Order: sequence, then structure tokens, then C-alpha cells
Amino acid sequence: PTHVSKTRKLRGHVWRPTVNLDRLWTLLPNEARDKYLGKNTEVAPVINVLQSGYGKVLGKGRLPETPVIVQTRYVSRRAEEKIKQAGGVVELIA
Amino acid sequence: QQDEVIWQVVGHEFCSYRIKGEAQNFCRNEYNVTGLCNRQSCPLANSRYATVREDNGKLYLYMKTIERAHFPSKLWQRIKLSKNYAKALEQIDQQLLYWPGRQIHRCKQRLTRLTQYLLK
Amino acid sequence: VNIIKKRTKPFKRHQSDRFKRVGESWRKPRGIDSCVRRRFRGTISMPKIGYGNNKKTRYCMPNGLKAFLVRNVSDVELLLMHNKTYAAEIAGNVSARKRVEIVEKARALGVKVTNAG
Amino acid sequence: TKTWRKWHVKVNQNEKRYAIASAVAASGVPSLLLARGHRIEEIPEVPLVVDD
Amino acid sequence: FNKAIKEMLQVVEPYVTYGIPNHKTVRELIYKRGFGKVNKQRIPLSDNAIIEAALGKYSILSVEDLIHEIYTVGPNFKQAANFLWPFKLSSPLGGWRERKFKHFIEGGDAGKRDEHINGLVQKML
Amino acid sequence: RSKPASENVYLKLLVKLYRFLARRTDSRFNKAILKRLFQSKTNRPPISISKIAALTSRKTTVVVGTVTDDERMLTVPKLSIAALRFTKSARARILKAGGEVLTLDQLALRAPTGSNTVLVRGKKHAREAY
RNA sequence: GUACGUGAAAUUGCUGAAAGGGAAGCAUUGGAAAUCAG
RNA sequence: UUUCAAUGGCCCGUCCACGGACCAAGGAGUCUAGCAUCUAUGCGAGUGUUUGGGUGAUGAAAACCCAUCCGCGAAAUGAAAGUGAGGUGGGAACGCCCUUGUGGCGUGCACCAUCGACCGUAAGAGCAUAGCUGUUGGGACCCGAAAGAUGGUGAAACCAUCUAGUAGCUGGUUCCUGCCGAAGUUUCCCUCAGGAUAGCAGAAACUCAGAUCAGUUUUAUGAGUAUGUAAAAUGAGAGUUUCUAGUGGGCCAUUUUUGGUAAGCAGAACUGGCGAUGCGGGAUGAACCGAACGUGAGGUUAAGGUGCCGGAAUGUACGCUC
RNA sequence: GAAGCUCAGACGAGUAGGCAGGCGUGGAGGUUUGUGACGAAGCCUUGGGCGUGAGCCUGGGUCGAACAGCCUCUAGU
RNA sequence: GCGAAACCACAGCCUGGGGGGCCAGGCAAAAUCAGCGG
Repeated sequence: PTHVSKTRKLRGHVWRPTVNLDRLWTLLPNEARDKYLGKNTEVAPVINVLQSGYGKVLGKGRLPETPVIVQTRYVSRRAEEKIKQAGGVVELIA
Repeated sequence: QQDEVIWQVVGHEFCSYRIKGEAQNFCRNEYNVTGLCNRQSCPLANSRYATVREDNGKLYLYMKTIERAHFPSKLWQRIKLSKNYAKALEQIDQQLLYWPGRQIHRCKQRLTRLTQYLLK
Repeated sequence: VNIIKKRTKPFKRHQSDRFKRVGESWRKPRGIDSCVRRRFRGTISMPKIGYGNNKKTRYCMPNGLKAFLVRNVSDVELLLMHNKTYAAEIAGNVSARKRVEIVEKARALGVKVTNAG
Repeated sequence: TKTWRKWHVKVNQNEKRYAIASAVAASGVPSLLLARGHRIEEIPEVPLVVDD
Repeated sequence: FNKAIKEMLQVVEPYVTYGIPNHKTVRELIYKRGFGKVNKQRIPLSDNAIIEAALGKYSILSVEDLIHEIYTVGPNFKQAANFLWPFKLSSPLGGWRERKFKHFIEGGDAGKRDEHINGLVQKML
Repeated sequence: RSKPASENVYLKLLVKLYRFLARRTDSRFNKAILKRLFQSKTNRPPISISKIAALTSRKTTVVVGTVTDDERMLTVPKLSIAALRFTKSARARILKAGGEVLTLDQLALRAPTGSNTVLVRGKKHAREAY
């Protein structure tokens, strides 16, 4: 815009990405949330955090109490026990 | 969507009926009653209106409604007046009594100068 | 309401008289000792907003009508509402055939034409 | 004048689609059609659909 | 006119002439030049409703009550005189003494001239 | 600011509606809303659905600005919100899981004087480097 | 009319009008003459 | 329009000096990359299609659609292994009263605080685009300096390139009106030039309807007619945190003042006004006397004046002088 | 024309700088059922009108083929 | 008969006061030729 300029009005004057437990349940499809969360079923979900872009899970947030299996390359010391009272286990990738 | 959002499009600056002059602006639309870019005048802007025009030594009034406002072919309803001047004033104002009467003055004014044009 | 113009004579640029290269059009001086900019005695007068004319009588000819420029007859039909306050002015390039159409139409509509001749 | 001026301008694809939806919707308001300049005082109805 | 105004008018002694107004001078000034600071505006006292709408709390209703509160210097002198926009007077009819900027006692026209303000304000209206 | 800096024609309708309410009622709600419609985008930061849920359980909720969504929280309470805009995720969560969403023109129809409405705001920090 | 579309200004010649005693130019206000409008 | 009369009017730009014989055309803050702020638009824990692929028969270099990736954000901290997250006060708005109201009563967003904790977290706010402005780099607003380098042509000079070489500097820099409007100086840091913080000028976001301020003076003093201090008169709505310009010259006159002498002086501290300012008077005038300026009408003044030039008493009264 | 209308009061110097609103220039998209050999654009004029202003419109003359108002885009303005 | 160029803000009378332009005075008649100061 050379019409609105100031010269116009001057003419004439001189690799470990992080995820947390609060976000953990969102990585799973919205459909299976409605059939694994809040329902007592023998089969537990699998949340392969690796296959979404993270290598480590951190301990932020609270946990819904459904036992859940989480696949991670890495896990915080205070992340893994938080899922223990949640009933799930960390499964470590080779 | 409705009369005010259409107003801020057709009315305010760009239309195919606007004439901006030395310090003000007119409204070329035939169905206008003042010739000015005003809400109480612009039909593109507003719902039902009434205004008069001249044809070959004769006058005609145009009217519109709201249920029909989406069907432009028969949107305007015309009535032909070819009897007399003072009769035309009464034929117009009588049909707009159930109608808000703020613009009866403008309507009655228009017939007079249309009649004056026929004389002159 | 009548007309009063706060000033009739135009504004001429300083030294416009002295030089042909200096136009007869107003440019505000920028010198820091310019007697014209410092508004000395007997110097030319700089335009101010104080000279502005009355709002109710602005853009009005000495007969109280605002000049509306007319190109064809469909423009004169617009002045139908405002014959008592606007004067129709014919555009300067309208041919002789159209010009008489406009003047005759304006005469029928009772709209004054500034340059009917 | 150089040839490596900025000739083309990036626009978010979403506001491109907002613009089309807005302009399509405005294509279905008879009043907006008249100001745009279309002599459709005798068009049967808006939007004017025709047989296949 | 109190003790805190004695020195008020000594520091600007050469710039002001001040004196004691009689009844007539106080009367004419408000009647002919009476503008009340209303809503931060200089509205003339065209009628008593303007004063009441502004000074109703202080039991001041009409101009004369306002004149009375001024002349007698009542309990509400501060609010009334603060409500009075500084009177804008005209350069006196007939002019001043030649050397206007000397002290009045010395043949000038500055400073305390006592009652003679009542002989001057007539020229200034 | 006497008018918003946006050429949004729909915003000028909200201001026009809420310029009428500002001068024609004693509702201090209306004056507050009208002033906040004038403020820029930087001064109308987003509020979250969760934060609203916390603030209601800590009445129609009114926030000028946007109401985003919080994916961290799962089961949304019943809420009645009225905001300038809603993100698609937030609107689905409020509507499907419980209550309903409103708008400032509807909210004026509901509570022209703002009776029984809570006027929340979002953390005005942006980046805040130091 | 080939010194060729339009043909500005500086610049010059004539014609008409006007003023000019060691400046002119300009400004405000009016007269005189010229001219225009409503 | 032209001329005439009355009053007025130093030649413009630039920094005395330099430029200007006259005219027409040309002629200077541009494009672009990065960054920063602000406003708008789209979306929102996301966001960005335009490297590509698809597709487009009618302008197919456009529009339209999209796969995997990737950028920024979604978590920090340590140098690194590694590890890796409240209640009190006010307070915006609402409800509530007693019966208005006041006030009380709840409710408390933002934010501010105190007073608390968790490893910065504490219920994420960004991403893209366009615009404005600032700044840095590119020829970098336009013009302009003495050398040099390469490769040549003559007999060190010459020629075309590098080359739009180098600027701390010189000169110029193009339309109008309106609003607001300074500093012209302390502070420090500082090898060097400067850098500063502050003040003056603004723009946005938030408190009390205040006894909150004041180039003011009082009240009370205490001490030495003065001095400072704290605590009624008068006026005014007073505030604050955040950033962004411009400025840090000098001249004139007063106060003391110590050092001075044919006599000037010499030196500070201090105060103003001019510096950005026309106007009346002083015959003429940078600082003197008046007065701060929209465009006009009438009235009336200031300083200065009333013999004539010259608007206004060849006024009144009492005196001195050849 | 809610960007409007209406009542009221105060204020008007202004360099550095700060701030808003407008006038003109070449091209682009849209629009005006726009102007034109019955004379476009230009140019001239002791012709007129408008605006505080940049500027605009017009009468007459000259002239011969294209031009403009409005909303917006762009700059070798 | 042929026929330049430098140069050119505008010009050109002196005394006194602040220089040729300002203030107060003295004066003030065209057009020109020749020698020649500043």
C-alpha cells in the first residue's frame, strides 16, 4: 500500500517429546473413549504414546480410575505410580 | 439475512443506485420515495414500502409485502391511476392508511410534482 | 436564510505574482523566518479554518441552490424531489442533442438549469 | 523495479472458504443482487434453479 | 475578606485592584453578569430554577437569596462564590488614570482602593 | 474508543443493540458489556470451558470473547454460556454434554438488564516475557 | 501546404487601452472605465 | 479585470556566506529479507494447503481439492548427565435486603497485594495471514571526494571494467487543512564517543468520588526580621504501573558574592523572559513599555499620546528658564 | 445514511516531534440502461459558479477520437 | 556589412539613524552620445 504510506503525507516537509497424564486419555480415538472410559470391561485400552509423537509420559494431572495400558519409550518415576492406582501398567518399548 | 445486514451492504456505500455528490448523496432507485440513501427510503434496505412514478401522462403506485419478499418476479404489486390529480392523491393515501403514515407526506408530495410535470 | 461569504478574494500563493514558475495555487510556506508564515503586517493572509462559511449556506449559489452536475436526463429525474434546493448543471461535454433533451425535461420538472444557454 | 517483488499473497485456506460461503449466501439475497447491478426484477424466484 | 486573604492580595498586590463592594455593586454584577458554573458549564442565571437546581441544598433558591448569601457573607459563602463563574468585565468606560500600574494610594490604579471599587465597577459594566 | 476497530458488520449490530441498552437502562451490566465490545482483540482473551465449569461450581455465564475447549477434562457439566464466539470443540462439548450455548443478542433477549448472569473474564497475560 | 495532428510557457512584433518626475511588484478599502450575473 | 488614491509591505531557499537569468518536461524514504510493537481477519491446544501430488475444456501461470512430513506453540530446569510440576484483603459485575436509598448482606471475574503451598506448575493461548509503525541489512532517500584492482591500447599516460567502491560530511527532498505540543536541563555511567535514569510531550489498561493533590498562604511551631517543620483558607477531580518519541544548547537582565582598579572587571550560585510569538507604543530596532493571534461587526481600553506631518485640547491651573 | 440527528458550554500562536480527515496522478476489478464526430482528451479566455484550502465544475474559443463519476485494488503519483 | 561571450534574485540619487530595499530628511522630467570615478 504505497497510497497509505507516510511518504504520501510527507510530500512537502523536507528426541524425547513430552506428554502428560491429563492429556493421556485424549490421544485415544473419541469413539473408544465412550466405550472404555467409565465402563468396567475386562479388555483394557492400549495407548501407544510412541505412535502419536511422544516418547515420554509425565506426571501432570489427575487420572480417571480405569486400568489402562500405556506404551511408552520412557515414563516419569511419578508418572508410573499415578497410573498404578489407576489400575494400569506401563509397557516399555524395546 | 434481514433488513439491517442488507442495509450495511447495499445501502451504506456501494449500490447500483447511489450518486455521491459534492458533499452528500442521492438514491437513483425507482422505488425510492425521497431519492436519498436513507433507511426509511431504501427498499433494498427495508421491508414493505410504497412510492409512485410517472408513465406517459399517468401515475402508478407500487406496493410490496413480506411473505412475498423472496420471490422477485411478483414481489412488487402495481396499481395504475389515470383518473385525476386530486383523485390520485386520495387513491394513494387511502391505500396506505393501514400503513405507517410517516411517508404519506413524501408520497403525496411526489404525486403533486408528477402532476405538475404533466401540466408543464 | 440569505448568503454571506466571509471572504470573496481567492488565496494566492506567496510570490506567485513574481514568478511564472510559481503557480497561482496555495502552498503553505515552511521557512522559519518567512514573513508570510509569521503573519507580519501587510503580508498575504494564510487560509485558516476560521474563514469557513456558514453550514446552512455552504455550497450554495447566490440564488440559494446547490449545483448538481447532470450528464443525462435520468440524472434530472433524480432532482425531482429537490427542485426547491438543488440546481441542475449540465455537464460540459454533453452533446447538443442530449442537452436540449435535458433542458426541456428540466423545464417540465421545474428544475432550474444553471447553464441552460 | 525488480522482479522479486511480492506478486502473490498467501491467504489462510479457511478464510478463503469463509469468503465463498459468505458470497454464496449473498447470492441468495435478492436485495444484494440489485445493488450489485443485476436486472432481475422479473426473475421468478431466488435462488433461480433450473431443470437438470 | 479574612486573614488568609490579606497575604493572598499582597503577593499579587500590583496585579489586582480590590475593594469592599456595597449592595448596589453586588446586585448589578449578578443581575447583568451572573453566570453560574453548572455541570462545568457557564450557564447564565436567566431564572431562579437554575440556582435552585444547583444550590437547593444550601437553602438558596432565587438570585436575591444568592445575593443575600454573598452580601451578608453567610455560612454558604464559599459554595455560592465558587458557583459564580468569574465575572468577565469590560475595560472601564472613560479609562483608567494615566499611570494605571502604580499603587492606588500613589496615584495609580493597582491594589487596595477600598470603597472605590464601587466607583469603578460601574465603569466596568 | 467510541466505536470498535473491526469492520465486522455483525459486530456493529451488537454494538448498536448494546449502545441502546447502555443509555436506556441503569444496568451496569450493559455499560460493562458495551465497553468490552469496544476493546481490541488483545484485550478480549479467551476463556476455557473447564475454567467456566470450575467458576460455576467453586445462572447464565457471560464472557465477551471466545470460549475454547479443555481436552484434559473429560465429562463436561451442564452449562449455559453466552459468548461472542465458540470454538467448534467447545460448542459440541457444552451442547452434547448437558446444557446449551447462547449469544450476546440472545442473552439480551434473556436478561436485558443482565439479571442472574456472571460476567467472567480470561487471564490477560498473552506472552508476558521478562 | 510536406518548416505538415494538437500547438502550452518562456521569448518577440504590431494593434488597442492604461499608467511612468531618481523603481516595480503585492495587500486592505473605495472611486473611475470595462464587463457579468441574479 | 485594469488603473488611481490612502495606509501598509526588506528577496526567496539554505547554513553574513552559498544557491537562484527566464520557461516547459524530468527529478529524490523505493523494492526486499529478518525482527519488534500495534490493529484487523481466520481458527483455537492447536495452527499453517500453494516443496509436492490431484484437478482444472469456458483465461489452465488463476480457481479448487489433499497424503506423509515439518515449523511454532502444547513443560520446564541443570553447564551437563539426567530428571521433569491455597487461603486472607481489596476488588469488576450480580443477587440480596431493612424499606427507597444510604447502609447492610451475600457473590466474587480480572488484577493487585499480602500471607500459603507444588517443579516454573496451579485448571494452558497460541498459529497463520494482511495492514500500520519502529529498527537492522541489502546500492537503500537523491546527487557528490582524494585512491585502488584487473585486463587492455598507445608511447608514467590512456581505455573499458570492478563500480551505483568508499560520506563521520556538502546541497536538494514534491499536495492541503485540523488537533495536540515540548525540553532546550538535572542524573548517573563513562578510556571513547557516548550511554544512561529522571524531567517535559503523548497514547492505551486499572483504582478512590478524594480532603487526593497545589511553583499559594495560613494554623501550630522549634531553632537561629528571616529559616525549616508538621497541622485550616482557596482552587482543582486527583491518580497511577506499562512504552515512544523529541531534548540535555545559548542569549539577556536581578539577587547576593569573593577576588579585584585610573576605569572596566573576574568569578560563581540564584531568578526569570527570549528560544516555538504575531500585535500596539518606543521616529527606525533581538532583548524597553503594553499584549498572547480562528473569521468579521459594534463598544472600550492598555502602553503611548493630542502644534503640523498624525487619529486625538494651539485644553484648564500654578510656577521656572533667554 | 444510529457513521445520523439535537441541545449546551469552553477554547483557538506554534519550531522539533505526535495525531486524524481530505485534494490531485497513472493503471486494475466492479458499477453507472455513464459522456462522445450533434465534437472525447488537451489547450486557451478582461466569462460564471463552488470549497478556509489542496482543488472542482462551467460559458465562449480552438480542436479532432476517445473519456469520466462512484465503490474498491495497485504505484516509477 | 557581419556579429559575439562573460554576466543577470530584483534593481540602481545622497546625508543621518537602524544597505540598495527600513525610518526621517534633501530632492525629483523623458530619450540619448562622449571621456571617466565608485
